[PDB]
Amino acid sequence: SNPAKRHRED
Amino acid sequence: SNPAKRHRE
Amino acid sequence: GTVNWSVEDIVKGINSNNLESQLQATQAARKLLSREKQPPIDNIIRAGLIPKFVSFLGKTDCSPIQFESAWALTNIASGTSEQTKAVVDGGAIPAFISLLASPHAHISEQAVWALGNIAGDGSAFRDLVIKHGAIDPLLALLAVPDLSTLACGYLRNLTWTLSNLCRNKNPAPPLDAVEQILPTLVRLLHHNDPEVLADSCWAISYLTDGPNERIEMVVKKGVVPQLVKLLGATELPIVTPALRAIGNIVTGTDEQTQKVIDAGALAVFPSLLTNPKTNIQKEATWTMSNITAGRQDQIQQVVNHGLVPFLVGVLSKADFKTQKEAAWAITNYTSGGTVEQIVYLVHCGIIEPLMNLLSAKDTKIIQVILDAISNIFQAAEKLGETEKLSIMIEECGGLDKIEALQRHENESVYKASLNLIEKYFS
Repeated sequence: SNPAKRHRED
Repeated sequence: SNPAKRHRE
Repeated sequence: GTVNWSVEDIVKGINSNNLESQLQATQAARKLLSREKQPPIDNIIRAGLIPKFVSFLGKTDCSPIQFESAWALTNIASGTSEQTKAVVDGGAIPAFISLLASPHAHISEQAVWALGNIAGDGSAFRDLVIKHGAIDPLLALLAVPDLSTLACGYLRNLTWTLSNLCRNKNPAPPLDAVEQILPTLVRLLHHNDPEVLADSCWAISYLTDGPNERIEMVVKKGVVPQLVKLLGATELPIVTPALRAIGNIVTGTDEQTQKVIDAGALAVFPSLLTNPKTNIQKEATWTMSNITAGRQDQIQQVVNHGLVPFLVGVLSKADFKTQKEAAWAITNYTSGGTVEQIVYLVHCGIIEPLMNLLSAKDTKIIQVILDAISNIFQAAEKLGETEKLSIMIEECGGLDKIEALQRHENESVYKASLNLIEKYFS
């Protein structure tokens, strides 16, 4: 499942 | 066009 | 310094009228929102900080606060739809698009990221990003003679955001937006970075998931051979979307399907139909079922490539949903193929694993298998060899299952079973 959204950790 | 084609099921 | 601030302290600094105080507070919010363990997105929203973050995006003389705000808003936009909506409601879309042309690569990259999250929410926010004019400045970032001169992280984010503009249906992206994006996408599909390649394949798989006209726009850009090459990659994150794209294309016309065959795709299917990843096997078998739904010369290519034994294989042993795609593959084959092609199917051993699947409780796979058996018997009638097929079905216990299904809840499993018993087992 290719995630639509991406969180930036660092 | 081709009626035997199927989408994801 | 800015580690582990309270939201209260962040609000205090952001509400100071001291740009440096606001910069430090904004960075502190960025660090809060950057943690993996439940970032307090809702608390930041409830404190009313999004309008101030958005206004900081426009502070051209304080590029650090543009970056920190962009990062903070990116991570709010990465959450639920409601959380993404709060970012959009604050006016962030035009402010991020304005940042695409920033002379600071890290700031324009963060604006790329944020728009990717907004567009990725759904077709409405995707189309709203498009209406604010995001496509032209995005593509201008990739207007270089050689993509390899761009920073790899930057190029990956651009590729991923472009694929979110290609993503989702009801409605599909605007036709003119797709035409505008496609030549850059074709170029990204030839780049050597595995992540760029994966996300480029995903973008193509979205664009081909639709009516034949959508498939044609992609197929006419000539990407099918490159997709087939990527079908053979060792990286599973590449094979998965490449196969989804190839399978999408063969849901189209016989002509579009033929270009997948022309490109040499069938030679990869011995591996794909035995691939250890069950979803690859399922997708590969579904693709095969749509190819065996094609012309007799396309069925012949399946034969020539030695792929009927591989279909016998997945029918004999696979995850159930792959076995059902294999059942469809046989029914499509027997519906459209010649008598000689259908006879070859029996010679490869399709009958016994076909009969064994009549034990399944899925009622429509029983319907599919019973139709294939009827189709094979019709070929056997043209040859005067109905009785050999009867005895073949008899010796593998298939007749017992056919007359058992005479006792079935569904009305057509009912009749198809009895009809086969009536005509071929008397």
